[PDB]
Amino acid sequence: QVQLQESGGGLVQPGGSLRLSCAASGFTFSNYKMNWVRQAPGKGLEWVSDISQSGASISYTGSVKGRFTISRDNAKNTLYLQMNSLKPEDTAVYYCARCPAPFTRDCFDVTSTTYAYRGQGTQVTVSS
Amino acid sequence: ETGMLERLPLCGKAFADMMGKVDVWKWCNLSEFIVYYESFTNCTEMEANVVGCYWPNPLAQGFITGIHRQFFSNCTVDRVHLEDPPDEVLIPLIVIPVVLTVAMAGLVVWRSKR
Amino acid sequence: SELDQLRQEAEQLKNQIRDARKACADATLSQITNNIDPVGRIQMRTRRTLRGHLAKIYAMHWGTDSRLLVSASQDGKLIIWDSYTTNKVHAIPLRSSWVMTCAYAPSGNYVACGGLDNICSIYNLKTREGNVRVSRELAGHTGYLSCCRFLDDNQIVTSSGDTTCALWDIETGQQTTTFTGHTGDVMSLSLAPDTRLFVSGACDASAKLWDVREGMCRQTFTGHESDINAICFFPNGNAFATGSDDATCRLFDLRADQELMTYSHDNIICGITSVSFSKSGRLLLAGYDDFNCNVWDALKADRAGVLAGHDNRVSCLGVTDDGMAVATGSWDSFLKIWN
Amino acid sequence: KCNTATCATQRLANFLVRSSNNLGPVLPPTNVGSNTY
Amino acid sequence: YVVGRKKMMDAQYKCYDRMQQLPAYQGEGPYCNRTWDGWLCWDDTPAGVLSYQFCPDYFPDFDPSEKVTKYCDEKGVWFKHPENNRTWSNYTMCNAFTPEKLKNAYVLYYLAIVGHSLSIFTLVISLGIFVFFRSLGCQRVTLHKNMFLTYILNSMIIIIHLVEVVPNGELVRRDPVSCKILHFFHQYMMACNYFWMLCEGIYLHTLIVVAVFTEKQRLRWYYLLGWGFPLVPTTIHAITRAVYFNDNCWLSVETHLLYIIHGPVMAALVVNFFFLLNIVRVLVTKMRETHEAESHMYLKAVKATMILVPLLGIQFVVFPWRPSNKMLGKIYDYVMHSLIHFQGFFVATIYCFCNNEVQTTVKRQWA
Amino acid sequence: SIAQARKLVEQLKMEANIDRIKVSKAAADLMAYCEAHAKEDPLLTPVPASENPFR
Amino acid sequence: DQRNEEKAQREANKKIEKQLQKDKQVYRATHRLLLLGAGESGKNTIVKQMTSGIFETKFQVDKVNFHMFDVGAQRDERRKWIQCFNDVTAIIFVVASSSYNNRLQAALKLFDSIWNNKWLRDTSVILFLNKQDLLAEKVLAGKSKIEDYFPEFARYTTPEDATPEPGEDPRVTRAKYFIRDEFLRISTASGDGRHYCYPHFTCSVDTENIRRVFNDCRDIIQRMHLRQYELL
Ligand SMILES: CCCCCCCCCCCCCCCCC[C@H](O)OC[C@@H](COP(=O)([O-])OCC[N+](C)(C)C)O[C@@H](O)CCCCCCCCCCCCCCC
Ligand SMILES: CC(C)CCC[C@@H](C)[C@H]1CC[C@H]2[C@@H]3CC=C4C[C@@H](OC(=O)CCC(=O)O)CC[C@]4(C)[C@H]3CC[C@]12C
Ligand SMILES: CC(C)CCC[C@@H](C)[C@H]1CC[C@H]2[C@@H]3CC=C4C[C@@H](OC(=O)CCC(=O)O)CC[C@]4(C)[C@H]3CC[C@]12C
Ligand SMILES: CCCCCCCCCCCCCCCC(=O)O
Ligand SMILES: CCCCCCCCCCCCCCCC(=O)O
Ligand SMILES: CCCCCCCCCCCCCCCC(=O)O
Ligand SMILES: CCCCCCCCCCCCCCCC(=O)O
Ligand SMILES: CCCCCCCCCCCCCCCC(=O)O
Ligand SMILES: CCCCCCCCCCCCCCCC(=O)O
Ligand SMILES: CCCCCCCCCCCCCCCC(=O)O
Ligand SMILES: CCCCCCCCCCCCCCCC(=O)O
Ligand SMILES: CCCCCCCCCCCCCCCC(=O)O
Ligand SMILES: CCCCCCCCCCCCCCCC(=O)O
Ligand SMILES: CCCCCCCCCCCCCCCC(=O)O
Ligand SMILES: *[C@@H]1O[C@H](CO)[C@@H](O)[C@H](O)[C@H]1NC(C)=O
Ligand SMILES: *[C@@H]1O[C@H](CO)[C@@H](O)[C@H](O)[C@H]1NC(C)=O
Ligand SMILES: *[C@@H]1O[C@H](CO)[C@@H](O)[C@H](O)[C@H]1NC(C)=O
Ligand SMILES: *[C@@H]1O[C@H](CO)[C@@H](O)[C@H](O)[C@H]1NC(C)=O
Repeated sequence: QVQLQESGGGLVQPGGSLRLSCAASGFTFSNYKMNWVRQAPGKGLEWVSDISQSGASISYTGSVKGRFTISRDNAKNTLYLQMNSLKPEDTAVYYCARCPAPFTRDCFDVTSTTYAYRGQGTQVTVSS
Repeated sequence: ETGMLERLPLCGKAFADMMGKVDVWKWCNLSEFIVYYESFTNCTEMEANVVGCYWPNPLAQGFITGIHRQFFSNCTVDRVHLEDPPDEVLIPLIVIPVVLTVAMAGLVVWRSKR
Repeated sequence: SELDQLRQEAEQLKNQIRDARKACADATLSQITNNIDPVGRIQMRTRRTLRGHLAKIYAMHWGTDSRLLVSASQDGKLIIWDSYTTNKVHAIPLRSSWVMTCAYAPSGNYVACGGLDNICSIYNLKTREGNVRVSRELAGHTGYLSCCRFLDDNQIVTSSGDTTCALWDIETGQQTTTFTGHTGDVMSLSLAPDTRLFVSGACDASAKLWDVREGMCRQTFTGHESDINAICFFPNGNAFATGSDDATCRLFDLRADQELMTYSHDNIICGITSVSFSKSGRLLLAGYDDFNCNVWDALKADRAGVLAGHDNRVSCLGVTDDGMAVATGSWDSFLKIWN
Repeated sequence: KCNTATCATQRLANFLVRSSNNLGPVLPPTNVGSNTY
Repeated sequence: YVVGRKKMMDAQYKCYDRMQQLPAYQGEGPYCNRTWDGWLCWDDTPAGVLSYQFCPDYFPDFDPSEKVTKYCDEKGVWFKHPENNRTWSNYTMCNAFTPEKLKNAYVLYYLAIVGHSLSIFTLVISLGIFVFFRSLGCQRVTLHKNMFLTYILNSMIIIIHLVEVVPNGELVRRDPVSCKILHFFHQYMMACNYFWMLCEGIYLHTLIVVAVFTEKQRLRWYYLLGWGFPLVPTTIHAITRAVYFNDNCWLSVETHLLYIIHGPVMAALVVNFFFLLNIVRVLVTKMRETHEAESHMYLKAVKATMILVPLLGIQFVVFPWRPSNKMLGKIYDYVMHSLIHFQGFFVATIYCFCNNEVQTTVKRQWA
Repeated sequence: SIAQARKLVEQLKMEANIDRIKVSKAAADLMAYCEAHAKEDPLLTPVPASENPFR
Repeated sequence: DQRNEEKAQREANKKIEKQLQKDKQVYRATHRLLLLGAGESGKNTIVKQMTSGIFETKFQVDKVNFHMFDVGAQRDERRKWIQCFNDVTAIIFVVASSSYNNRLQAALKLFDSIWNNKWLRDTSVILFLNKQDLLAEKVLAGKSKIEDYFPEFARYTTPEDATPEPGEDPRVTRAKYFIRDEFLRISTASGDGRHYCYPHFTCSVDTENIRRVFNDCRDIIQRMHLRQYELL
């Protein structure tokens, strides 16, 4: 059973910081690329950041580059997201999405409406 | 050198010995005097060495041409049999297959899609 | 609040099912079969080669006579073969070339096919005229058709990319039942020998046992890590095997309601595209993305043979009902009959 | 005389049948000194 | 010595015949009287002129391509050799270069046998790979199989001609009809070999430069050009050879009738040369649209050219004419004979053994 | 959508309310099936060329 | 005698083989194209220029047959049905360049997965950077701020290879070429010489689109032939 459960999140001051955690189980964590996606109120799902299986290759969306830091602990089966200097536009539900297939360079459908290998998300609200 | 002009006419009657052996119409045939000519030149060469002269010399050459005007003046026997055609025949034999080569190549570049 | 409490109630139910499954695992299938004599070297040879198709072959199905088989290729052709003599019996052109599945009716009078057109086209093979024509088009799925299986000349179960399965009345052309459990694209389905139940694997890494006459989801089987691409019932109808993109095959028991065995190898890192059992059920044949097919020992998790003839992705395979031969389709547009 | 590269094989075969005694031993070269013509 | 003296006595009869019919000298100053020196006929030479004619063929060690020298003094006396003081004609260059040329000819002889035997070996393997492995089949491979077969039959006939006709002086003596029949098939398969190189270039040119979108050609015209058309220059050569120049076993190369076959062959290869330039030009442009490094384009433009040289017979166009210099002609012989007799081996290695699609198919079907 | 979480609880309770036999009996039944039909499995036992219709 | 039933079966065989030969000619001559534009990317109106699970479109250019397919009425999960187009001549990927406020980043992630997919690694992509007229209007207007969604745009300059349209200010040339090199950075990162990306600055009403596909398909086939002879 593939299960992703995101921890952390809540009310933050505009400009503060936070750390999101993703507890992964039900699969070989060190074989899959991991992603962070989010859904702002009324907005669709959008990709935030991904990290390769080894952890050496990292990508960010432009709206969070320089402020957000993604990381993973393959020994603890955990995906982390350090969110520094949060803005009011970062208020969304953040989902932990696993790449569909192992040992793959491509990563399809992680932002789809009904993607299976994704957590239920944790709420992050940035408003004073 | 005077002894040659006295001994060279010895083959003057030797070349005439085999002359009557073949007919007068066979005088022009190259196949009839192939062995007789090599015998006549042989003594004319060996005779000059008996006295001390080299075989190719003006006086004995006149001796051969003297015999060459009495027997071989009537006919003109020429059969090369290993010659190329003239230019007006040889050139078309090369140009026509060459233009047909370029034309066959262009025919494939054109007709290969049909 | 309300939705979150429903998410906590589901949490206490999956753990209860996990506890009830953990309590039934008093022994492992490997320990029960550690004493049996292994099968040895199962080395098959290509006996026939079918070379009619142009584009990649996506599916194939044996007729119940173990002689005629139908294959579907992306060139838009259904070809029915005489495997004994390699002669083609029919070459049915398709209206949509993006076919992804094909089925042979047990009676032998009809074949079905479907794909990206979202239609299950029924073709009459034995019309009084002599040619092949479309008898029915089923147009209810909102996504591509991944698999279809005749129950008889009047009923057929279809699985689709719209995350649903459906039971069709061929004469009327409407869905009699719809199965709506899966989260992702349903990729394959397998009917039980008595056709009272069928099982399907989807892109949600789960397999579901469906009651045909009742239309409900009896059981749900987890354990795979990625999309399930293939599924096949055990010859007794009490177990089934699944092939996934996680490079593993897994055996599930219906009455135990849990996985019994995993068929994987460390140097096997490609997905499984097709699975089928032998007549005895001792051998589990699986097709892989690495152009090969691996013969597994279903009882001992051993690899007992390889079918390495094809030049491209092995997309489909099937064993005859008499068990005499196994056919394999591939993206190289060739069907190989192995014995 | 054919001097093209496509005639190279034929020029070699013609030289061997004509100037070599069946690819056999060497012969005394034709004496071309003062004593000769 | 019977054939040498027969042609010697024939030339002598024609010489003494020539003296009495030609008009007397017309110059102003003195001249050298026309004479027969024993091996050649010398026309009336003006004072202080050194004559020039080609060496005779009475002796095997003579070179018919070298010149004979006869010097006329000012007073009209022919040149006398200072050793013995006899009227002497200079024949030294006739057999001066024959000892070393015959030594190089024996190396080229075994270079031809080794090259053609190695060619046959690797081409029947390459042909067997392209026949048995049906998955490699395509229109490109079908034309290669014909191309490979011409090399095999051309190499087989050349080996037979080099082991049965060349070291057999008794056979060339008898002038049998069998050795001429073998020569007709040697020239046919030689022309088929060069015309299938043209077929390869035409097909390659009609896939990359023109006719890109079709990719379905009827190969009947390639068969007609490669196997059928070479019958035209060879039978035309055979008819003229049986009429004008009917030498023993048709072994002579001094006749200009050989260009009936080699002329069209050269024209077919010049077309292939112009195909290669148009193909490399497209290739260089393909690498400029992808913004390749100028150093990397030079490496790939020469690899493609070298790959296409054995297939299209470009070595016959870039080194077509044998130099007259002795040092230049010797290294030309070693280079060209290596490129000619080993071409079939190079084509098989480049297009079958080093072909990536062949390697992956052979290793998969074997493993 | 609470409707999708609605059906998840109703479906899982229908799955939890089943009788699961032990894996020991489930594994022995699969084993016993293979033992009885081991002779009539052509892919398991090398079939002679006299019988194989793909000879 | 049952030997005549075999003659009747091999009779129907050659009857089929002669029909498959006529179908092999039509199939090998037609070039299939997958149109995979995003939503509101102008993909719908590019077809218009000229319930069902897939839509087809036939058009000839210089008597060359093209069969373009547009996936309609399929779920947003593509990792299964996109494998059906591994052997198309080219995938036509349409992107709304002016869709950034983040639709443009989503198009980049989709292009990334297509380029790096195991089965599409030998398939070329014809990239249509659509809606250029709407893109220029945002750059000339105020507070569009392309740099917000793409911060690396601040330190980006128009390259020398850029051929700017006559009349347009360099601010739009800098914008549309930055978007182009966003995709080129992905295509040139994993391309092993097997497939190539052909980017074009298009509008939905451009009549050049059909000719652009024809010219890129010709280059694709030329490189396929150069690859068969190991020349490129
Ligand atoms: C994929 C596999 C690749 C490799 C496979 C092949 C491996 C072996 C290839 C080389 C075989 C060489 C055999 C040569 C046999 C010659 C016998 C003969 O008696 O030698 C005579 C000699 C000339 O002197 P002579 O005796 O006065 O003449 C004669 C004098 N009488 C006429 C008066 C008698 O000839 C020799 O010097 C050889 C001359 C020619 C050289 C041939 C080899 C060159 C090519 C080597 C292989 C290259 C392969 C490809 C590499 C990329
Ligand atoms: C050297 C002398 C003594 C004999 C010369 C004989 C050749 C001129 C003949 C013999 C057999 C012929 C071949 C027989 C059959 C075929 C197959 C034919 O094509 C097909 O039938 C299918 C397609 C293919 O395989 O090429 C093309 C001509 C070809 C190669 C022929 C070409 C001409 C060949 C080589
Ligand atoms: C003793 C030697 C010199 C005789 C040489 C004879 C050849 C010049 C002839 C004999 C048989 C002929 C062949 C007979 C039949 C065919 C098959 C024919 O096949 C097709 O047209 C089918 C393929 C297509 O059309 O693309 C093409 C011509 C060809 C090879 C012919 C080419 C010319 C060939 C080889
Ligand atoms: C693949 C078949 C190739 C066949 C090649 C046959 C080559 C035969 C060469 C014979 C050379 C004999 C040399 C003898 C030399 C000597 O006796 O001194
Ligand atoms: C690779 C094939 C080569 C084929 C060479 C064939 C040579 C045949 C030579 C003998 C021809 C017949 C000679 C006796 C009859 C006659 O006098 O014409
Ligand atoms: C199909 C091949 C034909 C080959 C023909 C070779 C012989 C051509 C010349 C025939 C006439 C020869 C006349 C001179 C005497 C002789 O050599 O027999
Ligand atoms: C189709 C192949 C033909 C091959 C012909 C080879 C030569 C045969 C003999 C030709 C002799 C010369 C022509 C006749 C001359 C004459 O009329 O006297
Ligand atoms: C593009 C077409 C090129 C055609 C080339 C044809 C070359 C034919 C050459 C024939 C003459 C060879 C040399 C003869 C010299 C001479 O007679 O003095
Ligand atoms: C021994 C064989 C030698 C072969 C030498 C072949 C040399 C071919 C040179 C081709 C140059 C083509 C330059 C094209 C430049 C351009 O694209 O404008
Ligand atoms: C382009 C390829 C074919 C031509 C190859 C080069 C030929 C050059 C010939 C120049 C001299 C022509 C006359 C030669 C006369 C002679 O010496 O016999
Ligand atoms: C059709 C393009 C051909 C390109 C290469 C052409 C080379 C021509 C060389 C001609 C001269 C060769 C050496 C002659 C030496 C000599 O006899 O003095
Ligand atoms: C494919 C082209 C190969 C070209 C090879 C050329 C080799 C030339 C010879 C080099 C060594 C001998 C040099 C002799 C120089 C001289 O004395 O004139
Ligand atoms: C791929 C095949 C390449 C073959 C290259 C062969 C080069 C031969 C070069 C000539 C060598 C001459 C040696 C003697 C030179 C001298 O005496 O000056
Ligand atoms: C691999 C293909 C090309 C092979 C080229 C081989 C060139 C050999 C050159 C030999 C030069 C020396 C000859 C010495 C002759 C002797 O004295 O016996
Ligand atoms: C010339 O005569 C000598 C001796 O008389 C003889 O040995 C030689 O064979 C003769 N030569 C010819 C060609 O008759
Ligand atoms: C050559 O002929 C002329 C013309 O009669 C003659 O004067 C001269 O002496 C002859 N030469 C010799 C060496 O006899
Ligand atoms: C050769 O004869 C010439 C006649 O002019 C004479 O001048 C010369 O000295 C002679 N030489 C010898 C070596 O006898
Ligand atoms: C003969 O000719 C060669 C080359 O022209 C020359 O080297 C030699 O000296 C000549 N012989 C005499 C005796 O002059």
